[PDB]
Amino acid sequence: ADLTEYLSRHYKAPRMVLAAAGGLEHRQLLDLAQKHFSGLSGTYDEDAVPTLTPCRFTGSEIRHREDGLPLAHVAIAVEGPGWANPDNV
Amino acid sequence: AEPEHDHRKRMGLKMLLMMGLLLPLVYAMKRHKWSVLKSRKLAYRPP
Repeated sequence: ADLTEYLSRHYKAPRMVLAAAGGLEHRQLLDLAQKHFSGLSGTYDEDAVPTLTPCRFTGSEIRHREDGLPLAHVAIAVEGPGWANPDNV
Repeated sequence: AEPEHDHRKRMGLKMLLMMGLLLPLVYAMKRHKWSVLKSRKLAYRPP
């Protein structure tokens, strides 16, 4: 039931990208997608359309003290740049 | 007996205002730097 609603809600047609690189043309791939992918979905159901929420960077620390290990692993991270802004660059 | 009584109570008034205006802020800053270890929380992971 969970996987059925998962596939009915998430792998929808207006959010998936067929990407193909290498030795192939564009009209060929477009026409194959018109034959096979056309008829997939796009009729999204009535309720719970997926839309993000701006998630809260809390900022804290967690330490798993486990002294039966040879080496130590530390990661430290700060605030998010995003995607569209050139602060990423 | 006390040639300094006037000015010592003047400085007593100024010290009362200083330690009423300052000492709550130092207590706030103490609680703000001890604020992490008041809220730290443990959990027990063995295999």
